[PDB]
Amino acid sequence: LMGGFGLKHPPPQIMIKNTPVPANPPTNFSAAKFASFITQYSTGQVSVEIEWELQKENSKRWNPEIQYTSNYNKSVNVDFTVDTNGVYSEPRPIGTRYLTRNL
Amino acid sequence: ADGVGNSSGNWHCDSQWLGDRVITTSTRTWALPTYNNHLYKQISSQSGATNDNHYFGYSTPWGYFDFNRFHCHFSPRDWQRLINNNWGFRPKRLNFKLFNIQVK
Ligand SMILES: Nc1ncnc2c1ncn2[C@H]1C[C@H](O)[C@@H](COP(=O)(O)O)O1
Repeated sequence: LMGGFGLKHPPPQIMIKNTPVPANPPTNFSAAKFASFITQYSTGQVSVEIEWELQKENSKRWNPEIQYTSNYNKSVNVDFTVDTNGVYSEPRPIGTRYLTRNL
Repeated sequence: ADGVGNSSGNWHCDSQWLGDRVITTSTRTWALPTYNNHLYKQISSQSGATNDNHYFGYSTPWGYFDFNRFHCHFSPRDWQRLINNNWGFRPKRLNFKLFNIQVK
């Protein structure tokens, strides 16, 4: 009901964590659990490649259909673009429904 | 080789997009009168016209077909597809037909 594709077997969950690295243990055995860990984090790269199937417009409609277009008028910032401070921004939500079909 | 009671062609107006190329067809109905009583006549600018507007020529009984305008071959929607999705287009080959002639 928010939108999209209901799936019984959706793309799986990818889980990740940093393996614990203990700090120096005591020199006499104690069965208590370690609260002492080396503070660390990890970084890396992630790629996602999805293959989307398309359904083409077959319409016989004579007159021009609405399309999603960028405003021609000048502006301080360009839409869907970084600003002077490097911050990416999306000015408006874009739905997918423009082309028209008959019932 | 048909005769009076057999149509010599069919009506094809459609456009089809192959995605490398587009093939646009236009079928129309026309009427040809009899121009200037079957006569070749010379025509020339009337004296008193400005120097720049003088001309001399010939008018013929013949008519002619010209599709040279774009919208002949493209509907406004087919035109929208082209100009929106494409950096360039050029014509490759054309095919022309006259059929279902009637003389009244
Ligand atoms: N989002 C979504 N996910 C899964 N199943 C759905 C969904 N929406 C509707 N349905 C069900 C009920 C439809 O009549 C049928 C169409 O399946 P068809 O493939 O068109 O034959 O599938």
